[PDB]
Amino acid sequence: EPHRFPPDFQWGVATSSYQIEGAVEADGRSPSIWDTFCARPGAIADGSTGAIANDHYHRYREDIAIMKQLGVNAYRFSIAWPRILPDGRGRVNQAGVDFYERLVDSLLEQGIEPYATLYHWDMPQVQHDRTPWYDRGVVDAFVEYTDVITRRLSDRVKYWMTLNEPWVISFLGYGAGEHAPGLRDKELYLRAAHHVLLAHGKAMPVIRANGNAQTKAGIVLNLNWVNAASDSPEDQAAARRYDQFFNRWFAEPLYNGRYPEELLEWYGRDLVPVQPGDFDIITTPTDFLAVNYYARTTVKAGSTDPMLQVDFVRPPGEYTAMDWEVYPQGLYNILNWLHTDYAPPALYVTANGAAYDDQVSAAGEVDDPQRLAYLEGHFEAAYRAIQAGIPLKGYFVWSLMDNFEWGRGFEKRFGIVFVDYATQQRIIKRSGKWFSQVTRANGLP
Ligand SMILES: O=[N+]([O-])c1ccc(O[C@@H]2O[C@H](CO)[C@@H](O)[C@H](O)[C@H]2O)cc1
Ligand SMILES: O=[N+]([O-])c1ccc(O[C@@H]2O[C@H](CO)[C@@H](O)[C@H](O)[C@H]2O)cc1
Repeated sequence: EPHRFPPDFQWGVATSSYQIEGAVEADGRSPSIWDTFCARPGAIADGSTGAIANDHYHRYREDIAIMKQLGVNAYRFSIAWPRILPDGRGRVNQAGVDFYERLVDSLLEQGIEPYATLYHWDMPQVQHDRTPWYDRGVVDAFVEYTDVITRRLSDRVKYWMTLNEPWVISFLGYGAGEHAPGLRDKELYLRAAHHVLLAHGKAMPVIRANGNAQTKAGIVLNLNWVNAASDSPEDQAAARRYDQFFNRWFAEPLYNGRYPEELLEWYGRDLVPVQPGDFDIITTPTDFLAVNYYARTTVKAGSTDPMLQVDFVRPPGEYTAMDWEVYPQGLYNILNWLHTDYAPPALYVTANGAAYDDQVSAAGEVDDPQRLAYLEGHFEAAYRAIQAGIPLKGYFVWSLMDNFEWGRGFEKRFGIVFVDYATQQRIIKRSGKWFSQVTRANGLP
């Protein structure tokens, strides 16, 4: 009774432009908000930057050959706005566009389907200098970028994601000051959450317009399974407030043309710069919803978080090196909520994986039994999802290989493939050799 997935199921791995590329000055690429952010003392746990990362710019062919070994039929990557429009708007940089053409051409000729994320956090600094995410002019700036690169590649690229993890882009970048540009203000975060949604909305008909009937496009939300520490009244209020903050702040606008009522009031409705016609734009029909899932979050009333007044409770169980609770059930539940609340015609897991302190054995091998366990569990939760009649068409592991993990630097390795930063050597981990059996059996033995 082998648990096998639908025939045309998309098995993938996922990267982002700044996390893998390096060659940060190469071929007229301009500094991104992250290139400048990495300079800030205490911003990156290990004091590193994305200047070299995985050197995937000069080494993409090797990586595609490793992907062919992994046996995937799809690859999720982000395009770097800094390479395509270095000045933010205006002159297209052909050298920049040249790279993504060589990358997509290399992918298609190995029969790997490209999934192009338009924006994975790496705005050109010169552009941010004019239109931060909290300034409404960003919407036009993003759409122009989208138009350029979707004109160049939509012949060869059918699947487009608009923006990766609005909640991250807005709260981590402007809310908690933990990501580029690293500002920390309730209003700034909300304006940014709203202009990200608006930007996703206006970019949709520009993607379809540059494509054909075969063109498919959607947003990427990160969603956590939220849980109340107790069935008490003001704890269920903390969980509900935190669920609305993370999950429902982006979902509700996208499908029901509205922010959650309780949290919108809690904040002050005036802080959110909603102009007339915005909800028409944000609700623009999409082909799929893409989902990043990592962990469960159990919540009580408290003051750890000044803004939401919540504390986090850690239930007894399995934790990754990231201090993220391992809870595959969470993935089945998130998919099922989305299925029943919003009825998206397709779902994708565009990112799921786990960081563990890897070690190269004397044999030059990487034995990561804990990552292997993590992925099996979530693959299982994804299989149980399909058997309930949830239209999950694909699954991309985060990540193909160890990379720049943002504020945690190179210390947190997510790859099913090890990278020795000393030599740039790729070693397929045990979890990778196993993933190679899964993709080719199109299921779990
Ligand atoms: O899917 N996402 O975007 C996501 C990923 C990892 C997350 O991390 C969780 O967050 C909580 C608050 O920090 C922790 O208390 C909890 O133990 C951890 O599992 C939470 C959410
Ligand atoms: O605050 N959180 O819960 C959170 C933070 C960053 C997140 O990041 C996601 O997952 C990976 C790291 O977790 C990234 O490497 C990747 O760029 C992104 O899609 C996802 C969630």
